[PDB]
Amino acid sequence: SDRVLQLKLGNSAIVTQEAANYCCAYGEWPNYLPDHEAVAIDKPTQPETSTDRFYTLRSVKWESNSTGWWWKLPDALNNIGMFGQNVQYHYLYRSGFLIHVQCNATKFHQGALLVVAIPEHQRGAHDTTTSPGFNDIMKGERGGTFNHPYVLDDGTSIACATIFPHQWINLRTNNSATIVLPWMNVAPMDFPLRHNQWTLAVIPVVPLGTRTMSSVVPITVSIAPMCCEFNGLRHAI
Amino acid sequence: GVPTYLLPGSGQFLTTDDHSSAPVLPCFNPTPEMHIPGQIRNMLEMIQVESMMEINNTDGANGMERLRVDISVQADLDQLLFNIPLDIQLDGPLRNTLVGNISRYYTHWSGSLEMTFMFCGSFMATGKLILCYTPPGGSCPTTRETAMLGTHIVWDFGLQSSITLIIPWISGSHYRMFNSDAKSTNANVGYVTCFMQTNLIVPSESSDTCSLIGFIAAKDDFSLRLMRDSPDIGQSNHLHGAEAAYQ
Amino acid sequence: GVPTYLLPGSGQFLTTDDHSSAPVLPCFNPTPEMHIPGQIRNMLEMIQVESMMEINNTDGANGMERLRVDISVQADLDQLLFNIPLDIQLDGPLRNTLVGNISRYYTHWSGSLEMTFMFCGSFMATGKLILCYTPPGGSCPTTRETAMLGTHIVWDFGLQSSITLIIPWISGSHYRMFNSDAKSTNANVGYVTCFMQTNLIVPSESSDTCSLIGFIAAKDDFSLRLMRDSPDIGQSNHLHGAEAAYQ
Amino acid sequence: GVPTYLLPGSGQFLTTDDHSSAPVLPCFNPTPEMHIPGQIRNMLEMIQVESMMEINNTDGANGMERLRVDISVQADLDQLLFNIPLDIQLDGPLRNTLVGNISRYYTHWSGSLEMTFMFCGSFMATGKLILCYTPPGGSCPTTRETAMLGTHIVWDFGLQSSITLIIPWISGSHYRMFNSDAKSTNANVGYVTCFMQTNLIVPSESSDTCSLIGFIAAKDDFSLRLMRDSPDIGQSNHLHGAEAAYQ
Amino acid sequence: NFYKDSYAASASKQDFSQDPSKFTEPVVEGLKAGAPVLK
Amino acid sequence: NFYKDSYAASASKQDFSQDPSKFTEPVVEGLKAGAPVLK
Amino acid sequence: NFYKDSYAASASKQDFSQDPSKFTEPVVEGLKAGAPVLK
Amino acid sequence: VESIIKTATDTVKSEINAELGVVPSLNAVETGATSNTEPEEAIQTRTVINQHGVSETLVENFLGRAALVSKKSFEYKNHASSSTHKNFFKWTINTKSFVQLRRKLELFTYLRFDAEITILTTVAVNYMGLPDLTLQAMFVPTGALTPKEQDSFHWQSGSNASVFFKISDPPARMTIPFMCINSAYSVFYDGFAGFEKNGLYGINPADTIGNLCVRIVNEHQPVGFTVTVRVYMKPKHIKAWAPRPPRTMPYMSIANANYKGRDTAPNTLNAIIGNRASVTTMPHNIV
Ligand SMILES: CC(=O)N[C@@H]1[C@@H](O)[C@H](O[C@@H]2O[C@H](CO)[C@H](O)[C@H](O[C@]3(C(=O)O)C[C@H](O)[C@@H](NC(C)=O)[C@H]([C@H](O)[C@H](O)CO)O3)[C@H]2O)[C@@H](CO)O[C@H]1O
Repeated sequence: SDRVLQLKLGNSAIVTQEAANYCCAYGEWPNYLPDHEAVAIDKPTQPETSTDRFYTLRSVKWESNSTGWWWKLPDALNNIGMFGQNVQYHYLYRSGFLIHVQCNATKFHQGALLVVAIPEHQRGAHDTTTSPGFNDIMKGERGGTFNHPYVLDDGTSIACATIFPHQWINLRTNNSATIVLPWMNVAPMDFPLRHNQWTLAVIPVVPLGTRTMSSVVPITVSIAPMCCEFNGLRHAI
Repeated sequence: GVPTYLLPGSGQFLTTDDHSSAPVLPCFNPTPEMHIPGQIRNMLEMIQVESMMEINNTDGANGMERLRVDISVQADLDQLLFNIPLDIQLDGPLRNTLVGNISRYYTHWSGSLEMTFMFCGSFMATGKLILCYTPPGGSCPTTRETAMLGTHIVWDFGLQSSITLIIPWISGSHYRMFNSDAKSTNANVGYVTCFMQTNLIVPSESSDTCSLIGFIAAKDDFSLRLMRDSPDIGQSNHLHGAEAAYQ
Repeated sequence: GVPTYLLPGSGQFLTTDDHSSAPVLPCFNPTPEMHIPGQIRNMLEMIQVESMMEINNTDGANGMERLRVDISVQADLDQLLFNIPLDIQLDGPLRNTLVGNISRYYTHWSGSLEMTFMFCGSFMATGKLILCYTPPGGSCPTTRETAMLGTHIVWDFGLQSSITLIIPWISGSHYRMFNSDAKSTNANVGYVTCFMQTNLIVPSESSDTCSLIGFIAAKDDFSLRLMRDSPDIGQSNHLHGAEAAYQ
Repeated sequence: GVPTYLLPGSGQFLTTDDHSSAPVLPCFNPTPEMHIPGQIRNMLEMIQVESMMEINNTDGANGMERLRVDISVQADLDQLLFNIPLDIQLDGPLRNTLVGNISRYYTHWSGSLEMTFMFCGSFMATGKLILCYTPPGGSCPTTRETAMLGTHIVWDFGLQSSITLIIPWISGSHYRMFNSDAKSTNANVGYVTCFMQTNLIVPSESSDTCSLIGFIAAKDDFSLRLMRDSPDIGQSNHLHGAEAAYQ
Repeated sequence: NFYKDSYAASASKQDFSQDPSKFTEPVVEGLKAGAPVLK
Repeated sequence: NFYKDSYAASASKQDFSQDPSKFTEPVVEGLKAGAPVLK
Repeated sequence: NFYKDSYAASASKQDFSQDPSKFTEPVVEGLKAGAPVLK
Repeated sequence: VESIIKTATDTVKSEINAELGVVPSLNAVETGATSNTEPEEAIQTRTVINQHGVSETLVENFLGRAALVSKKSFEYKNHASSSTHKNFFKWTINTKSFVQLRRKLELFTYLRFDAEITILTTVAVNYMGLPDLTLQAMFVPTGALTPKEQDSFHWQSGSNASVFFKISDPPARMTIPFMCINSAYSVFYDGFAGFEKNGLYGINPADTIGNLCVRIVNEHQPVGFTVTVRVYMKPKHIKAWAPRPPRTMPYMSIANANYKGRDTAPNTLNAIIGNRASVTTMPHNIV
């Protein structure tokens, strides 16, 4: 009942038969920008189904020595489908996100992944006073990897990361995690190419292990923008 | 008496404080008020008046030549005529305007701007131009096919001599600000470019080089915040006669 | 005028004082408020969220290995698996948690704590554990027959992956406090121990060593008092770039 | 602003002043009150409890021997047994009592005092004593015929073991005071003397020397004024460990 | 203001009246929106 | 008290309630005036 | 506050509103007490 | 779900439980929700009317403290032959230089507040008395034109706010309003504040209150003095959003979250908590 779920947006749908309810970040739900909070005065474009749909990124392999993975939003999708086109042709964007992380194995496998959506995850660099560079931050669809997941690569800690919207994928329990993210920013809209509102982090707190037949165990991420709005139309960047 | 205690801040002189103070001349009767034309109560009233942009701010252009942009009959199509940097908080064609000068007494701004161009060629001269406003993000467009994708107005020369290009307030944040970095995401407004839509066409006896005068002003959805000393005036010495005021 | 007199305390600057003070920018209009997700109004809201305890804080355990406790199939009965010191005011498995970090900004605390453990072995793995909370007074129990006499929960591994051990507020005084003496009668909370109730049992193809992740949080009957500087952060030199802020 | 002026006294620190002052810990929530037995709200409640007079304050009498007065079977008639100086403001049998100790934190006093004596001989012992209070003016009486002329109570030993001699407030002025001069007209209270009315009579197997324990207390018509430092405690050096509080 | 002369009072920052048209549109005949200004 | 915390207030010298008997006569059975205390 | 700008006022320590559930239970379907969370 | 809480919740007495299908102590951490097991369901409880207050943990109070944000000492003298702060200095305001305040602010993602600024001045002779100097602190907007000399005409402060104060007066004080161009300050910023790619990461200029220019107004004396200016900031009228994991590794720079960790636990990169001999070793065990 709270273990099965179907998500449908646009021409895309996803089902899971081993869910663990699902998370609504801070108890909120995505919505379009109301007139009393608006700033940009040009009429926005709300493409709906062409952008508010699931985009599945390339999978990653969960290995015995993996440290974890991360994908920044909207960066990870800024070059995918019609969402990517609207982002490139407009100075301003706004949207929520429906995140679905997938990972199945066997009744003989064990492992636990923390799936957390971090707002404003400003990364820190290790053992240097030099700030992270553009290429250390903007990885796009490929996403990045954690150097020191123990401190969330920002000098804090993964132990307290549960203060952020999250779920876990504990192999003996479930095979997917779902998190609904509302627009999260101090401004009603933003320039999509230089600021990432959220960072999706998937970290193996309990390593993958088994004594049965060894198989490649992938982790897949599907993300659907929600209530997309774009302002400041011009040429593509 | 009343028991009291002094708080931090006591005795200080804050130039922006607001208190009453001892009248130097008790029982003084100020001159009666008289109606005088042109009273202004909010500086926003002043910046809504359009003033001339110094678009031709180039070496070789002297004085008033800098206040007009000359356009000539072209031999090629879709020609770029000129562009205009838009930070009303930095030096450029927009700095010495009513909106620019007053805005520079502040740090934050928000609102739509309007650029009006008046064609000053002869009556027998005709033409169509396209004025484009490109929101920020990339490099300034250099071709009409690219500029045309932004906010724009196609202008046809005729009896009504002027056209207005509205630069709508399009910003992620409520306000934009000055911080001396023109490429900052909270400062850059984008670009304005002008191309021939068709061409300037004139008969043999009309001048084949005509001028445009560009004006700019704020609309009534404008707002300015955080007053600061203006960078447009300064002194390194006493002005002549200043010391004589003591003699 | 009004006759007055200054009281002791006049002119002092108390960092915790609460008074109004001169506005630097008169007539300034702050940016309109906008709804933003996740507003927090009382720090007690933050400590009610469970976070990971660093139970395996031992030499040889690096990084995240310290955040999980591995249990193996035992050869003997009633085996002790691990224990956890409980002073959320001193360094130990509970210090770097949401409740621990925030509580260390205070000196007094009261309320029930809750420890939740999630079994992360394979589906085919089964087992029963007993988690015990022993109120203070003596030495930490080392046998199940002794630990079992305190507050406890017997946990059966199954579909519901996690169990919660409530550490009820059991104290003579309204609040407990920190004073750097872990054995003080107003500080020591007691102990938490974990033993096999039966045993971890797994088939040949399941890993025979499984991990538990322990979490802790405060319940809504919690209260914190007497704010103080946190011992978890400090500096002996200027941070890099600090002096450059003056250049 | 408000025109004001500072009065003499401004800035001073008077140890007996009464004003509100800045809360060090804003929003601090004190521990809830709990009912506790024995609350005292006025020190006058404490001095109404009778305590032991050190009547036998003589060389040779050590410790508790000083708290009891021994009386023996007499060979002569109308014998004087003992007397008691009455200035509860000077050193003497009355100084280390509840009423004496608290009164010495003050300078002025008024009200009736009560002296109760408990006979502690054996049951088979009998006797009659006369306790006399002599208002001031002359020398302390040394014979019963003289003492008997003042305020007194004749005490018959029996089942009710104790007798009370009331020292009624008899003074010209509303209050009496301390000024270190025991013979001052505003300080001297008079005298209390005790004589055999008949004799202490006991059988062969009862002790022929018995003790009395004298107690004193103030009645509820008592009043104390003008607080001062008590002369009963003092220091000339730092107490042991005082300086260690700084290490 | 505890002083007897009113000019001694603190600032008066409450005059929100405006009339930009005395500067922006001082033309005798009002210009209608959309209509050709010169006719 | 102009401070926000009530504990900052000046002294409270108005509690004239008293009950000396909790110290002077803590006996279970009240002693009647004039009557022999031991009976 | 005797100053004309409201932001100059003393602190506002009276907001006792709370909603821990936005952090402790941000699940779409409320979890019933006693009932198995996963069904 | 939202409600007014003024005291810790009360406890209700509970009885024995033996109900099939009811397992309050079991939970599913995978959902992301924190355990909802109540004490009454875990053990038999008594009734307790809890009067413990919760006001000291109100965000307004937690962050409502004047914390040191700037400390600058310079030489007040005739700087004829100085290479050096010549009787004045400029400070780009930031709340990242002193760790106690920084760590607390960083417990939140976004913060909206007005800032009470207090300025404390101290002097020492480089003995024949301490002069009661007059100082001027001028607020110059972020990136704006700052004075280059003690006697620069820039100090005329025609529009910039300036506060003049004496060392003998109580510390100067004034409130800077919430002046961000957004609805709240970004304590953390996962982005680049420029349209090009070489800009600084994690630094949103919109979150820099501005420059504080401080000078001694008096001309130099025949002898030199060391003057130290300390600035304290107390946020008020606070609204906070999205709490975050507390900083564990020592701070390295005011410009980023770079980390290294201490040389040995506690708070070392591979071990935040100090070590104990084993998971069955009880530290501070009562002997
Ligand atoms: C000797 C032994 O038996 N066991 C040690 C064990 O004591 C040691 O633990 C450290 O011990 C000290 C006490 O000496 C502290 O309790 C350390 O904790 C904290 C503190 O609470 O004060 C935690 C805090 O986060 C730290 N702060 C910072 C800013 O870094 C401080 C800090 O380092 C100290 O105050 C230093 O001055 O410490 C606690 O870890 C462990 C180390 O592995 O080793 C055992 O052998």
